[PDB]
Amino acid sequence: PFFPPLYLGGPEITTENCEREPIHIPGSIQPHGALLTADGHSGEVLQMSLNAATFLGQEPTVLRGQTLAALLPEQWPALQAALPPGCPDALQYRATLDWPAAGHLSLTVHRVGELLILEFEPTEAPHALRNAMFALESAPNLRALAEVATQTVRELTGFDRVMLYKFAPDATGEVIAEARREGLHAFLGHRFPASDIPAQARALYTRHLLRLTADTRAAAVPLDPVLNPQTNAPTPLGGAVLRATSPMHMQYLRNMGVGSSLSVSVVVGGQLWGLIACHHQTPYVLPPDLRTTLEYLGRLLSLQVQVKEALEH
Amino acid sequence: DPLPFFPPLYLGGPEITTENCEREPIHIPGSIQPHGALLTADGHSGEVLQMSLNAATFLGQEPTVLRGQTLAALLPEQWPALQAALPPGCPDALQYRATLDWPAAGHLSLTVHRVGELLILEFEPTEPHALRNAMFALESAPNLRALAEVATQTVRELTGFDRVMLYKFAPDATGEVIAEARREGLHAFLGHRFPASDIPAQARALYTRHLLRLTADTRAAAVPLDPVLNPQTNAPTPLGGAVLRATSPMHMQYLRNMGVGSSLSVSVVVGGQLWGLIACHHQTPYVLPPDLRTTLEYLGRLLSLQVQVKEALEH
Ligand SMILES: *C/C=C1/C(=C/c2[nH]c(/C=C3[NH+]=C(/C=C4\NC(=O)C(C=C)=C4C)C(C)=C\3CCC(=O)O)c(CCC(=O)O)c2C)NC(=O)[C@H]1C
Ligand SMILES: *C/C=C1/C(=C/c2[nH]c(/C=C3[NH+]=C(/C=C4\NC(=O)C(C=C)=C4C)C(C)=C\3CCC(=O)O)c(CCC(=O)O)c2C)NC(=O)[C@H]1C
Repeated sequence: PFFPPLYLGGPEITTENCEREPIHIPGSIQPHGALLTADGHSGEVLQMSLNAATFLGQEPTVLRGQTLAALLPEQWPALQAALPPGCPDALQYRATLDWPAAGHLSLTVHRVGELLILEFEPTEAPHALRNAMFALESAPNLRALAEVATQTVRELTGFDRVMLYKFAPDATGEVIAEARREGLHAFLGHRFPASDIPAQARALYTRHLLRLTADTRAAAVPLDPVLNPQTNAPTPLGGAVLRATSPMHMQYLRNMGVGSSLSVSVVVGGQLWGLIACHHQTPYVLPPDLRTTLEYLGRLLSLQVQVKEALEH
Repeated sequence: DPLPFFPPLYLGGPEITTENCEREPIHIPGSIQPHGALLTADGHSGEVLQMSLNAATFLGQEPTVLRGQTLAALLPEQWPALQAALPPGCPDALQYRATLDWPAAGHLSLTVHRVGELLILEFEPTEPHALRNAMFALESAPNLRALAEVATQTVRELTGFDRVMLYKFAPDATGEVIAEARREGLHAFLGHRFPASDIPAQARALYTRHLLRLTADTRAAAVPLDPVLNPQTNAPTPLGGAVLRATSPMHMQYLRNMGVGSSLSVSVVVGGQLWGLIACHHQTPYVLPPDLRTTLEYLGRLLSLQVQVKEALEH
């Protein structure tokens, strides 16, 4: 099963009980964005991140009464149609708001049962993706495909280190390709225990295909209330990219000297084949539109891995 | 019966009939569609060899001036990028794309690929979260039918085409329309089946390597290359990989007779085989700009993946 989260007086996590930390329900988010939850029917704002006032420019109480209808007039009917009752928690809808306080915000919404989860992040506003797609497809074998993928991602993102991280049948991990800035340790060829990515993290990575820690030293921002009014239970945040990262994993990243981390799942035959894994030495908020490019690349790599593995077997 | 290609018309080959379809050399027509321009150049020196006859009007230069310069001089910023992206021996399927600001012609999209020692350069005029939203909707579709319907509707919304269908090949190469989105008033092709010879065996082979083809105007005359043969080889210039390549006059007659002014289809490739087509129709001529066509190319790949996934959920 899972332990209760901390804020419901559950045990603190150790290397004895890695597998039991309820990473989906931390009750908090990373501070480079803001999150609101809301009722599926009424559009009634039920929870907000204590930092919402910053991003939205709204007097705190104003929000926690109001309706999405009021708050987002153009958007609220689109949401209603895009995310019908009963849809999967994996389905997401995005829009760009030109919002008074903040030039442009990206809005990302998904639905978990009766709750809409809304994420707001700063945003903005060429051929590198098309060029990359053809490059991946003409790679002659899996090894070269891995090399092209890591190089392409590094060029698109500027990340200090990009890895392709392949799982063995026992969930042992192996770095099979790597693109990195001069003057970093090489992780190429190295293998790591299964517990470095626990079973509960791997399952959630099979369904929700991108996550990040924008700053490995930033404090999480609580949800208020912490419990969903609807259920008097924790809000599931696994489908939210703003979700606070596990402190265990933040400790792991800090001990390696990483300041910003991001990975993308490569899913083949319904299973987690590996990850595009990115390190930066310093804090780094990759903007939403560039993340989208990596999300596309994730799908394309999933296709090409199967194609390429089929021409060996 | 499968038989080798006839020589093209310009090398004294025969004219093509319903009898000998499968032998038309549709990859070497010696000509392009008039809404863009094409140059060929030597892959090592960058000497310009062939150009479409309309090139002066896209590029704003006399032929003899174009042909008298190397790509190093014509494309000083792109020439080194081309050479890195398209190394000798690379496959003909690999494409490099850039946007140019050309004085006379505005923003041009440049698409380049390499066939042996030849570079092929295509120039076309070029111009929010719809793709991301579509990607997730496709993935959440519960079964093959719902996927097919979401895919057709999405493509129609992105493009404005009068008719978007999902054409699926059977094992005998007969095809069947299994989903479609269509303009009000058009009659339905859903569930109709069409014989294998409608897309003969050599088109289907080409459609497995080069994943998008089109006919922007089913009545437009083709524009010859000049000279027609590659001076490197005194042989035909391979245009299989060029979206500007002229459509078979057989297929254009088949389209005009249906009332179709514009045609475009994307290959859906599963396990190395052509599974089906995103086929689109417009009643009037219609040019879809290169950046919009890129969205369809990306959806072609997504759909190939999702078709595998939906079919595996099915035994
Ligand atoms: C008690 C268990 C511990 C534990 C937990 C844990 N680990 C993650 C997530 C990740 N761990 C990763 C491991 C590596 N990253 C690398 O770069 C290398 C090699 C150089 C390794 C071995 C990765 C890639 C992830 C994914 C997240 C990311 O991209 O940064 C989690 C889940 C984090 C979250 O989503 O909140 C957890 C709970 N880690 C340990 O080391 C043990 C002691
Ligand atoms: C003598 C041979 C004939 C022939 C040849 C032919 N057909 C193509 C390409 C296509 N044919 C297609 C057929 C259909 N389009 C539809 O809308 C329907 C049904 C409602 C069918 C059956 C399609 C989709 C294509 C693909 C190209 C496109 O999307 O427009 C070629 C190759 C053309 C080229 O690439 O230059 C050839 C040679 N068709 C016949 O009917 C016989 C007489």
